[PDB]
Amino acid sequence: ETVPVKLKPGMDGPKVKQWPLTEEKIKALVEICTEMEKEGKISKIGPENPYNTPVFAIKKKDSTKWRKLVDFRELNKRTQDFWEVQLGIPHPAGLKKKKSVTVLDVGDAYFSVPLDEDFRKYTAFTIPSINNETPGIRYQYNVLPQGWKGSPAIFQSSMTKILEPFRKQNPDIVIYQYMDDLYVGSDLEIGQHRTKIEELRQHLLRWGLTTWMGYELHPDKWTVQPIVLPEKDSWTVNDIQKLVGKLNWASQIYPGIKVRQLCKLLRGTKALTEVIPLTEEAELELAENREILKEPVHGVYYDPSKDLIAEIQKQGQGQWTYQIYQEPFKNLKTGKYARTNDVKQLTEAVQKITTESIVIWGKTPKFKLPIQKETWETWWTEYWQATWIPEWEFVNTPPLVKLWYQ
Amino acid sequence: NSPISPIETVPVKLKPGMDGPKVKQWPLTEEKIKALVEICTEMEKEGKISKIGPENPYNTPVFAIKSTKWRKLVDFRELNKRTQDFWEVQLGIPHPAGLKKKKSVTVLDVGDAYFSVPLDEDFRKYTAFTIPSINNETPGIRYQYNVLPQGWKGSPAIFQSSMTKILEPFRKQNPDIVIYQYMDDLLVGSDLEIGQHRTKIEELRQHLLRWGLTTPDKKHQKEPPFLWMGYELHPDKWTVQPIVLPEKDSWTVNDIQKLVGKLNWASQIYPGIKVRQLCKLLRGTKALTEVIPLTEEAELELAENREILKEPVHGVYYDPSKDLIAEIQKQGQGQWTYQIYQEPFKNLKTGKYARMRGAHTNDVKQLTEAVQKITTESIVIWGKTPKFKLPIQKETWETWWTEYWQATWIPEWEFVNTPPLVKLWYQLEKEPIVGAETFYVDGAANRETKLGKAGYVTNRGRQKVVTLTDTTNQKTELQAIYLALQDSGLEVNIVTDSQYALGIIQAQPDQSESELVNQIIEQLIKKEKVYLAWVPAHKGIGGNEQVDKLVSAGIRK
Ligand SMILES: N#Cc1cc(Cl)cc(Oc2c(Br)ccc(CNC(=O)c3[nH]c(N)nc3Cl)c2F)c1
Ligand SMILES: [Mg+2]
Ligand SMILES: [Mg+2]
Ligand SMILES: [Mg+2]
Repeated sequence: ETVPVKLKPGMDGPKVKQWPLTEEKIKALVEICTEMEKEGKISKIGPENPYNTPVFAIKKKDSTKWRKLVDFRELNKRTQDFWEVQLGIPHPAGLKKKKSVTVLDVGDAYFSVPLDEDFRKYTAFTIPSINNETPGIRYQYNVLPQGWKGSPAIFQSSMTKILEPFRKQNPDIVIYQYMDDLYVGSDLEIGQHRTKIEELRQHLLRWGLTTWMGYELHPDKWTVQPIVLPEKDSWTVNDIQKLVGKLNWASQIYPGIKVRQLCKLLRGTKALTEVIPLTEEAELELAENREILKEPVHGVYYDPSKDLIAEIQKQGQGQWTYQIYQEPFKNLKTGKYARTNDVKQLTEAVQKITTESIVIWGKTPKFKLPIQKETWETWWTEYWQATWIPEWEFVNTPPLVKLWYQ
Repeated sequence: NSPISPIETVPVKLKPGMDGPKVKQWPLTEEKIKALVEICTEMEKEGKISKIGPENPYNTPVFAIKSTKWRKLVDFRELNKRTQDFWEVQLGIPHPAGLKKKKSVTVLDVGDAYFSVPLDEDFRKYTAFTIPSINNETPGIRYQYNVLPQGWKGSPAIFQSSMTKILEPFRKQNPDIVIYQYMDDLLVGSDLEIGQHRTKIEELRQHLLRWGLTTPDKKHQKEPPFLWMGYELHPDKWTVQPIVLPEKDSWTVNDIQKLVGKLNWASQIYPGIKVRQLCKLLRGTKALTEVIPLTEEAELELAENREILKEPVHGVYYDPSKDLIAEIQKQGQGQWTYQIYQEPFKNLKTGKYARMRGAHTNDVKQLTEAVQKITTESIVIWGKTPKFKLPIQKETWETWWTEYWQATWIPEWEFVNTPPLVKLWYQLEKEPIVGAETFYVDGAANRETKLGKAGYVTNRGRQKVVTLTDTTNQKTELQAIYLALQDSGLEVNIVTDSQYALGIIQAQPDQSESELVNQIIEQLIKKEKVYLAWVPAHKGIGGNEQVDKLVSAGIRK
């Protein structure tokens, strides 16, 4: 039987426009879909279906074969009650504590489970043609599709049967499903960990399922990117002014940060290049501040009922800083990504940050991206390798928010 | 007596919860009733409509207007509000610059498109209408549609869709032939010798005829050039249909809008067309018949456009075995022009870009946006991005992108020395300037009165304060910086607590909507060295606390 699916009350299905595709990707999509149609996974639809979700073609990480990526962001928002509330997959706190976590793509599992007839219409998508020559080619899904958060929700019961022997024989390995992927964490030595991952691949294989980051993730390695303060044999007015500014903003996050003593040095209307010797009082104020910034922030906790936000700053020289929070200045996590153009590097950072978020909270953040919307939308697929897509919006923060995180 | 297609029907629904229409029929004149009786009789013989009775409770009003020829008009407004949404037919229109040249091309327009496609049987009941009795005395004569009606919300989509399915087997049969579908027209191109092409057109017509779709025979088909959507399509070139720029001593807003529209349309193949000055005349409250005297600039721009247009220009068709090359030139304040060719200098098309993104900007940012606009347009028209030639040095672009806080990426491009070149007109120092005066600046505006003060104190003991009326906090912070710039020598350090002012100036603007920002830019260019730094307000920071007290007097606390 199929599991019936409902929409958010008074929500209609998605009507999202297809962003334009290059010829190469159109041709790739036509080949993929022709084959999926023959296998019965999708069917052509008539004009009495008014819905649309965008599609793209990408390359997975090492591979050179094209893969279809459906952008089900809107459909996912409109079916949140189904996949979050009705059939929620609980997220294990223990995953992030494991020495190694391996990410395995299990998206093929879904194509063997039929999709509820009355829901199929909301999965419509279009392969466009060049120059609006021919009308685009229109299809819907007959089977649980990849990228819809409803799919692992429904396949949950089957995934449990598949994984039962392995979990029973390996009680300290943590396996978490998020969208089309499995996250498998152990504290084993890496040889044994990889050995166990190959065992797991064999289980999945009996159920008809073949198979910016290294091979594995190591989330016990991840650790705070502190706000750091400069250290100098001498200090100018300009230098102190800079430090007062940087501490002023750090005080909104960290309590106890003090600037009175440093500000007492700057009294008068001084030349910016004038050297100012630090008094003992100012020295210890800076020492206390420096100590505060090493330790974490009291009072900041994840709230499962709120969305995660991610801000990213371009720092130059292929370096990018980021912060994840839910209320502003209540940073849950800060990091840095390093080391090929800005858009490529930015898509790498976004995927790395999303993956960490999945591991830590079982949720993707909404990104605030420092880039022209049009540039992003043109280029992001050229470098995207994940099978999910986070929410994003576009910002321009010209401030010294950059200067403050590194 | 035209065919109705034996194609399968598309199933159609009312929007959830809604029932069909029940709009009362208003009494009609005898003349109109008689016209309608004979139109309907004839349509019934052809199978287009069928008679029903008062068992069907639905109704849509009917009308007739006249010439000797009478026409039936059905007002489907109410049915349309109650009918499901469909997929939209055209998500855009083909651009000629995108077409690949064919030896032979034929246009086939389908005769009575809609009336030859059958309507879903379960839906027909909702299309019921009533020819009333003379003086509404007895019951009317009631009919329903069997085919796609004119003016009903689903007809366009269900027709294109039907035509798509019907063409499919012919396409597999004839993969070398191109067939574009636009509204009622089939546009058919081949590289066959002209006899074998005329034959294939005949096969297509017969295939279409076998599906109940009639088309014109060879004697009745349009010959080239083809006039189509404001374009001329010839065998080896294309252009826009001729542009008559009317002469006139007097210009109404209506005339100017119509002119601007024509020039905008001409700009896709006539390079260098400008409309900026003509558009400046349209901003403001303006009735369509109000005469607007052309300013000197608008006359100059018009004369320049007339020159570009006096000799006809045509574009070439696309050759997919070759790169696209796009060139961009700066034309003036905020105006950019571009050409795309494959072989220099035989343009496939041209265009213009002139968009203010944000209140303050520079030529490097504008060129990037222009590149981004051309890139998207190329993906739509040709399925690939072009290689660019740009009037900016590689070193200028490098400096800008590596220092700027936003991610930016122009695809493959080369520098071309076609002045004016794009550059940055000043830069800010990364370090404080030894031997230069340090100005601490601030501004304060009163929210109630709108009065404000702007001023500075300097490390050399100078101070000034100017008073301003009907201002805002933002304005006073920029006025303060402007002051420090006028009163300083060629090197100066400036300290502000305005993140707003800093952010604007750090992006190295060369143009702005603000008169005041332009005056700052003007000053910044004349300096040799400027260092600009920010400090937080109200922390008792040396020089800042004192300019603060100065400008706050009589304004705030
Ligand atoms: N009316 C019309 C019309 C509109 C469009 Cl957008 C296309 C169209 O058909 C064409 C097709 Br199909 C393919 C290429 C071109 C460009 N023109 C030619 O190749 C061409 N060849 C010849 N012998 N005449 C013409 Cl015109 C085509 F023009 C015809
Ligand atoms: Mg201030
Ligand atoms: Mg102020
Ligand atoms: Mg102040």
